[PDB]
Amino acid sequence: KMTEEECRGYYYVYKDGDPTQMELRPRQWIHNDFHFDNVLSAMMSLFT
Amino acid sequence: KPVFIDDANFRRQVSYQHAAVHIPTDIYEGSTIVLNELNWTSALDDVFK
Amino acid sequence: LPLFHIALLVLFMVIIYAIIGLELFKGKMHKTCYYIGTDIVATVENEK
Amino acid sequence: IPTINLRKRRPNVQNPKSQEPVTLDFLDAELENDIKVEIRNKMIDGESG
Ligand SMILES: *[C@@H]1O[C@H](CO)[C@@H](O[C@@H]2O[C@H](CO)[C@@H](O[C@@H]3O[C@H](CO)[C@@H](O)[C@H](O)[C@@H]3O)[C@H](O)[C@H]2NC(C)=O)[C@H](O)[C@H]1NC(C)=O
Repeated sequence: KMTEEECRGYYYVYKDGDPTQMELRPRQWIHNDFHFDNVLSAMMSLFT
Repeated sequence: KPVFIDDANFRRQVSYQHAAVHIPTDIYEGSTIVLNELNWTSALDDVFK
Repeated sequence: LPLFHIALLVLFMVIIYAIIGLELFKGKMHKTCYYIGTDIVATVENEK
Repeated sequence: IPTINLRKRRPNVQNPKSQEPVTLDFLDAELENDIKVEIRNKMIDGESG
């Protein structure tokens, strides 16, 4: 789901790559913990 | 919230006032593509009846 | 050439702790959590 | 012959159950003859008798 308007709902995860064994998980538009989104933010990433 | 009489010829509780809707699970409902079916398809409940 | 006395000291320091470590922890790490009556290893979501 | 491996079913994931149609054949619902494969073919091609 390539954007935020799509990434709503539930999706199935699959455990150890086995297609017969699945669990529903809600899907959310996650944002990275280190990002380049304002300059202060960019600097923290560079420091890491 | 429908009222669900119990029935024979269906061995389950059922409502004769409207039609249910099944959305599959990985499909989100509320998507414009899905929201627009539940709009136009809502005229079937009169022909169903 | 100057570094030779160091690299001979690093080798005799790995050989002590390879021997000591072996004696202390040999054969210990062969009992992971498993689901009852199954061969699936039971871990939490981001745990190895 | 059904073979399921108990050593590889983790207990709480719920695999698919079934979707196949129940296609039993006339020569498998009853003991087969040669004088019934004549009857069976003769009423697949829409004849009376
Ligand atoms: C799909 O959903 C739309 C939105 O609910 C439905 O359109 C609505 O249809 C009803 C009846 O056709 C409209 O009611 C009418 O309202 C006008 C005043 O706007 C009034 O003069 C009429 O006498 C009647 O009360 C309703 O307004 C209309 N909504 C909009 C925004 O136009 C549509 O019917 C649904 N489609 C199907 C197939 O059910």
